[PDB]
Order: sequence, then C-alpha cells, then structure tokens
Amino acid sequence: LNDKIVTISCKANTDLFFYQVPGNGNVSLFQQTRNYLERWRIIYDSNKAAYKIKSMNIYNTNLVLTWNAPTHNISAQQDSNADNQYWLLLKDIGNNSFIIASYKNPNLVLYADTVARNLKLSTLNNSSYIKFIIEDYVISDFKNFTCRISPILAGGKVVQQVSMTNLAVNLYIWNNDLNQKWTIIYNEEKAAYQFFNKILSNGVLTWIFSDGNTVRVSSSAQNNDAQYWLINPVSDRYTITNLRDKTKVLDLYGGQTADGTTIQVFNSNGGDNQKWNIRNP
Ligand SMILES: OC[C@H]1O[C@@H](O[C@H]2[C@H](O)[C@@H](O)[C@@H](O)O[C@@H]2CO)[C@H](O)[C@@H](O)[C@H]1O
Repeated sequence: LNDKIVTISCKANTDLFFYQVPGNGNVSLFQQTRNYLERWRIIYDSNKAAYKIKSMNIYNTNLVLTWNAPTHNISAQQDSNADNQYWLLLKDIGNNSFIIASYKNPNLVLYADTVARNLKLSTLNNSSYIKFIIEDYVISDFKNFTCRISPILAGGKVVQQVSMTNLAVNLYIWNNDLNQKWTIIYNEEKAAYQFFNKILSNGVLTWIFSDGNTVRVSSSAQNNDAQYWLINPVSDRYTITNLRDKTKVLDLYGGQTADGTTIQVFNSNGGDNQKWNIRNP
C-alpha cells in the first residue's frame, strides 16, 4: 500500500469521496470528480507502523490528512510527520472496508459526517460511518465509467465507432452521439478493462490481431485477451495497452488529427499520438 495513489470513499455513502478543497486546508466529502482533488498518496512509516495520507493537490503538494487536536476536526495541513498526521489502516475482513484510526490516539477513528459533508474524529462502533473504501485511483476512476476518449493532439475530437453497423474505429469531432461514447468496465480476475461502445449492447474495442494493427468493435467473446486493455497514467493522460500483447498500445495513425483518421494499435513508442484523455461526456 506504500506509495499508492488512491481514492477514499464512504461505506455510508459510496458516492462521497475525500476531497481536498482548493484554496484552503479544508477536507470535504464530495461527489466523484475523477481528478487529483480526490487522490491521496498512502505513505508508510516503518517506525510508527502507520501511514500518512497525502493530498495529490498539484498546487500544494505536501498536505496530509490531520487531526486538529484538541478539536475533533479533520483537515489537510503541511506535513511535519506529526503524530496527528499518522493513521492506522485497519481492514475489516468482515466488511471488506477500512477503519482509519488516529496514531496519536487509536481510540479515535475517522467518521464520515455525511450531513455536514466532512470528517470528524470519533470513538468506534458498528456503524457504516466509520468505514471506508480505499481503492487505486485508476480503478476507482475507470471501473465503471461512461466516457469519451480523445487524443491529446486533438481535444475536441474523439475515438468512435463509425456507426452502429460500421464497426471500424476512427477519429471525429465530438457530437455527443452514442457511437462516440464508451463504458469502461474493469475485470478484477483479469485485472484489465473493456471498452463497451454505447451504440451496441455487447460490442467492445478489440485489436483484430489477425489483421495487423487493426482495431474494430467486436462482440464480447469469452476467451479473447485482445478485447482487454490496461490503462496507465503517463509518468490525466493515459496509454491504453492491449492485454494480448503489451507492446501494443492504442495509436492515432501518424498523429493525424483530420476527421476520419484511423485508430489502431501500434508498437509502444512514446509518441503524443499514443496518449489519451478519458473524460465524462
Ligand atoms: O501507423 C502509423 C504510424 O505513424 C507514425 O508516424 C509516422 C508518420 O506516419 C509518417 O508520416 C512520418 O511522419 O513519420 C512518422 C514517425 O515519426 C507514428 O509514430 C506511429 O505511432 C504510427 O501512428
């Protein structure tokens, strides 16, 4: 869990996520944003056997979840490695969720005050309000997400199935049509994703490996790893790697941005034409 970037959401309301409020040190419980305001790096300390929870805020990069003793308020404060900035991550095996207990006083644990939309420090109990879902942020963002996929080279255009009956995949200006939207679904067993085109019921983005680099939408088929993909952030831009051959990534032909440009797979080569934005419509 060390060094992992996660989202943290509430068992009591799974639509509410820990959110670092811009402009101040506040932490709120907020709807899912799929951005850095709801991402936290888990940092393990060997001496304490406890963790810091550090905001991925790009403007102030060293804020950590902090109990503002002697109050019961929780905010994001500059990291000084203080005891009130360390937490025990206790996984309830009977609920598959976490209790997050203060290292400074482990009798007190995070409590989701869903009415106040913030966190307080509390005693333990059997309520869902002290239980949290900690998930890798890419899985959190993309495990069940209807999206548009755009090349970083042309933000106003999208990867699309050509039409309901033409299963080729190309680039075209965004028009909010069904064939231009995809539902990403994470498969836990395979630890990979499928992209279901919204104009079909069972059509997924597929590498047609029998035809070179071709990508088409095809019916989801039991045993075809070419229909699964890995989504990796670029060291919110992503490469999209095929599971059948992880040297092959989704590729905008020649970095061309004209309407009709081919979407395919290609050898991974670090080009801007292999980097993608994945966004809400
Ligand atoms: O399958 C097409 C590949 O094109 C490569 O870019 C070429 C481009 O097609 C060519 O016209 C010229 O500009 O040289 C480029 C290489 O630097 C992409 O690099 C590749 O990823 C594929 O898209």
